[PDB]
Amino acid sequence: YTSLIHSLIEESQNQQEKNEQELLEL
Amino acid sequence: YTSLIHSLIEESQNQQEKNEQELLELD
Amino acid sequence: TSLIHSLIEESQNQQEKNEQELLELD
Amino acid sequence: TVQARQLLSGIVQQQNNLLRAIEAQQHLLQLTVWGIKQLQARIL
Amino acid sequence: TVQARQLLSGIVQQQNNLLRAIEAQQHLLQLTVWGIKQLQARIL
Amino acid sequence: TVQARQLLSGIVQQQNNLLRAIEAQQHLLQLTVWGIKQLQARIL
Repeated sequence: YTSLIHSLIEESQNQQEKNEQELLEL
Repeated sequence: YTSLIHSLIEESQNQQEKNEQELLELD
Repeated sequence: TSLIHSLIEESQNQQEKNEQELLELD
Repeated sequence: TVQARQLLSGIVQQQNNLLRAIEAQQHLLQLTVWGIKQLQARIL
Repeated sequence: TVQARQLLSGIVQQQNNLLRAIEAQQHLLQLTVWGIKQLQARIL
Repeated sequence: TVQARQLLSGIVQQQNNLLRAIEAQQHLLQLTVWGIKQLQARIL
């Protein structure tokens, strides 16, 4: 479970930076 | 608490499927 | 725990703001 | 009808759902930490 | 716009990310609740 | 729409808030996992 959680959080962290960048670009 | 969390997660699962349906319809 | 409690406090305030904004948008 | 509105409303609702789930998990987590801290201090 | 829908898609994917993360955390937290109860029963 | 820009900014910020909270809970859960492992080693 620990590895499943870590991979999801890592993906979430990249998605957050992407979403914040895309928001700023609008 | 364990049953309470499971109920909240399940409500989130239902809402997630709904949002994904609305997203595809928006696209 | 103190880090978590402060983050949840911020999330609760933001949730109230977003709900006010959503209602005003509608 | 603004077309993205129903998605936006559902996203806001979903953030409420997730916040409530995280808050409930935190109660169970702090109970687990307390049990650990209590056993550590009580064992000889 | 396409750009706005790209962001909305990113937000919905992010919510799925967070939901799946907390689901997996709930499974791990269930295992830790069981472990501390098993150890508490042995002592207290 | 541009009328929703403030809502969208708040939604993205709320995802930041929830991610940070879940990350913090994960690290506390990792501590709980190792606390139980050390207690199990000491008890059994």
